[PDB]
Amino acid sequence: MDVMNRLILAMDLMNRDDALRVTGEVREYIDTVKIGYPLVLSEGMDIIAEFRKRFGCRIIADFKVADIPETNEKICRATFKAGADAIIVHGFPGADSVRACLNVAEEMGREVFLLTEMSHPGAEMFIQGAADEIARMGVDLGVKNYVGPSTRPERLSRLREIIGQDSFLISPGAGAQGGDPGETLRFADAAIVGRSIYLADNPAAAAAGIIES
Amino acid sequence: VMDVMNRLILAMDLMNRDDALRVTGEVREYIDTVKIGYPLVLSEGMDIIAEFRKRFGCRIIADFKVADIPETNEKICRATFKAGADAIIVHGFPGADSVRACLNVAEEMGREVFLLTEMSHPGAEMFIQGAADEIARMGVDLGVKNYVGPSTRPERLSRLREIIGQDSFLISPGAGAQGGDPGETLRFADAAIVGRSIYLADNPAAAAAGIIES
Ligand SMILES: O=c1cc(O)n([C@@H]2O[C@H](COP(=O)(O)O)[C@@H](O)[C@H]2O)c(=O)[nH]1
Ligand SMILES: O=c1cc(O)n([C@@H]2O[C@H](COP(=O)(O)O)[C@@H](O)[C@H]2O)c(=O)[nH]1
Repeated sequence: MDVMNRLILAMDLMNRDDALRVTGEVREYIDTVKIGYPLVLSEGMDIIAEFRKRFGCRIIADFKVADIPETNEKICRATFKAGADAIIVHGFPGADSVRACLNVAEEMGREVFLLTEMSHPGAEMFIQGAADEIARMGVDLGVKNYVGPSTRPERLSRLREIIGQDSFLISPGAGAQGGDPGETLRFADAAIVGRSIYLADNPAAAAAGIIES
Repeated sequence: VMDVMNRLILAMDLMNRDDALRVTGEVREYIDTVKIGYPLVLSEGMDIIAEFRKRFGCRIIADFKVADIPETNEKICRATFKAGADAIIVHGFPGADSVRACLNVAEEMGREVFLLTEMSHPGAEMFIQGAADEIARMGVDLGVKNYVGPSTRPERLSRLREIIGQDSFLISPGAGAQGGDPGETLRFADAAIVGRSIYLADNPAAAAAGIIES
């Protein structure tokens, strides 16, 4: 995959007008946008095709898919039908749940990103202890795209070693959650940034500043 | 605690409105509580929740397996309750702060959180099962009153019940298609969730009727 400026916008605004306007403003700086459930559940899945058509951007659907295989398949199918280029899936529910997603991505010519460890404090309770094994499970299944935490650079480093130099790694937690984009890009191929941009008085200037740093 | 007709909850995972509405209507004499997940909601829109409530007067549990950071979890729950969901299902594996974020919105809006503690599919054994008892205890310690556990593992279901106590409400999927037995499940769970065994049946009402008979 090819990503402008190693910066991915997390568009978690919950009304269409704001989300489109803000994404528009930073569109000279980004060609890849992560859209999650806050926006999709508020405005409908049709919002994905709207972003793609208005901006010509790649869309990663951050749905943290975490169900049984059968339901995971349905979720991925509906999501790819709506135009998503990729979908983010949790690894914690195990290999069968991940493979169900890989199957649909294969069928429809799209991509799965495997989420291995999360960035928030609660992640240390159960996810962190499982993270290396989750990443290894992904590698062994031919997963090529991964998500790991900006907030824990040493953890981000280990993930990189596990997945190797040929895998693609994106990383949220930069900005609002305390992660540094520069430090994050020592290990990750792109940094995901949400509030620091979309809550900014001038999102273009916020994006501009991140890129300069 | 809430009240559920026939200890049977319909998992409505059909992905078009027409079919989902028709099938639900036909088993409606047997059920006042319907679980709606992302297969239907992403295909037909969140407005489908209020549609079920108005057409059938049923309770709706939004099975969204919420599994994000606290800030995002809060937004997901807000959007979901705004759309009329009576309850939302949340994963416990992302930890306590992510669960509490959901509990906060549920408190605010006067709705309910169900905590998913162990899952029913084979892959659940890789990571979730090892953590399931602690996830359940985490829920209890936070005042969670509503839980989801697996029909496919009665002995695991039995352990969950011990942890959460006799006053907690426990619902359980994996009955039917995944191999769980509704009868055995209700030794420990207050209600059994059933999807395909009903909605994929030639005669949905007959299928539901048969399950209730057993
Ligand atoms: O480990 C995780 C995985 C996520 O996808 N996310 C997500 O990435 C985004 C981060 O946004 P923000 O920059 O405002 O902190 C959100 O949309 C969020 O749900 C997270 O913050 N940490
Ligand atoms: O541990 C889990 C948790 C779930 O909510 N579910 C869900 O409950 C349902 C089961 O449907 P079915 O009876 O067709 O197997 C689905 O909607 C599914 O996503 C599961 O089967 N096992």
